[PDB]
Amino acid sequence: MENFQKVEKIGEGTYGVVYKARNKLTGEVVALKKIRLDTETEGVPSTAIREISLLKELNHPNIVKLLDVIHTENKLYLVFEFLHQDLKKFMDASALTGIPLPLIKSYLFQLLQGLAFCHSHRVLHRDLKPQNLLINTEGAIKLADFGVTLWYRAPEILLGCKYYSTAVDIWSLGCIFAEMVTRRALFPGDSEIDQLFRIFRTLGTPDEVVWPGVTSMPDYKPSFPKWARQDFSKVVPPLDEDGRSLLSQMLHYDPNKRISAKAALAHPFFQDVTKPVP
Ligand SMILES: OCC#Cc1c[nH]c2c(Cl)ccc(Cl)c12
Ligand SMILES: OCC#Cc1c[nH]c2c(Cl)ccc(Cl)c12
Repeated sequence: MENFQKVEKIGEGTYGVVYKARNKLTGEVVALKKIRLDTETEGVPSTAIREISLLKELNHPNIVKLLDVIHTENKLYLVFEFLHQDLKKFMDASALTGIPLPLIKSYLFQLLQGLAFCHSHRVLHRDLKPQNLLINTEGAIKLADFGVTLWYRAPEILLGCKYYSTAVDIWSLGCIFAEMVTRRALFPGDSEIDQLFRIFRTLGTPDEVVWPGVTSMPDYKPSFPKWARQDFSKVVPPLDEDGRSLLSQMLHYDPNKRISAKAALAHPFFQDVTKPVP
């Protein structure tokens, strides 16, 4: 578009490419997401418009602002507020020493605030990963790029549940929390079955006892191997008992037992929370 000048590519996803760009009218630097629209959604755009309006109405300090939506030339441009660094690049830059624990806890706390807000406005992220968590110099972190890495995918999605809940975001955020702490991805699966089996090898193969209804799920197989659960003390050292307890609740198999963002905000782990400068 004539009012935007591309500075550089900053992201790529399934639906489009993301550029740092300058808005010639406001002088502001923005993230520009370009989506090529199929003729099917152009013919029946009502659901797409409803979902994008829900994203646009989100106003929260821990959510990347959707500034403008431009429909032109069989394309949709989403104009977002711009931030300079993502958590994946920050984790990488911090890999010799670790992100300090007060900063891990501040980031976790703020993302839970963002998710509690999304979730109470019937918005799910669906694809949380370090690369779509954006950070600034003031110690803020923000959810971006609302819904190929499988590492953060909730087990109910991998088991073919079509009608999944807000609990999928809590699972992804739990995986990210473990990763900040240990400096290793929790479940680095390279296929859906390897993803599933990595979760099973750590948390135990789920059954009807721990996850009522699991054996009736679309992609559940009786022939899944049966692994015993490991202790969290070997999974996320040196996280303290408050952190381990919180993580265990974020990684409950049953989506209905998994902690909500709002209840996680109240966990004793956040008793000493502060907002450090990275
Ligand atoms: O938010 C204003 C708007 C709009 C749209 C017009 N056509 C669309 C298609 Cl095909 C997809 C998604 C959107 Cl938001 C629009
Ligand atoms: O689609 C993948 C992506 C991305 C983004 C990278 N940087 C961003 C900023 Cl600064 C704002 C908004 C988005 Cl979606 C991205």
